[PDB]
Amino acid sequence: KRHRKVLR
Amino acid sequence: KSKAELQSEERKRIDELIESGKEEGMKIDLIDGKGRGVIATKQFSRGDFVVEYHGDLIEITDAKKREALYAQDPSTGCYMYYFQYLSKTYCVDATRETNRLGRLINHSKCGNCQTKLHDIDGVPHLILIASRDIAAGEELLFDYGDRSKASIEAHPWLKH
Ligand SMILES: Nc1ncnc2c1ncn2[C@@H]1O[C@H](CSCC[C@H](N)C(=O)O)[C@@H](O)[C@H]1O
Repeated sequence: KRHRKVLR
Repeated sequence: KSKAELQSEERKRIDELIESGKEEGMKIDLIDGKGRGVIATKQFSRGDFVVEYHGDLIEITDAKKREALYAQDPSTGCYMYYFQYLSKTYCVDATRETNRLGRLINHSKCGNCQTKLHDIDGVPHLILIASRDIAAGEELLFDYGDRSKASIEAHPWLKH
């Protein structure tokens, strides 16, 4: 299970 | 100075720092429960450039190809930073171990850095700007922005 970094 | 003048001067400082890749005022430390983190070694002021989130700039097809490959190796960490630019999805993939520090900065929803998209003549960069004064010795933190149930279930530290 991976997560991301996401620009908001 | 006018707003335009102040904006031009800021763009100039930022462009210079993106060019040089200079990453002063920071060091790596082990932070309890987080692995490595980056800590300030000098005070940063609200609005200051901190660091570029630096890595392999890629488009969506390659990003998915790499994700599917990383997902097969549990030892591989999470360093892929997605964003939208000119109606397309881009990713700064910082998975490869380098000496650049942006990739090592940990997550908080209530951190002290804010990521911005900064365009230089059509080339996008992700940069971290101090959202408040940062004390010497404190950990740099920004909001990773992944709020998905799929991620939070497996990584509850994303919730705060
Ligand atoms: N608030 C937090 N709590 C626990 N772990 C965190 C965290 N923020 C980031 N991380 C960790 O940092 C990884 C993203 S890359 C950030 C650098 C990483 N700590 C390292 O030593 O290489 C996350 O997948 C998780 O392992």
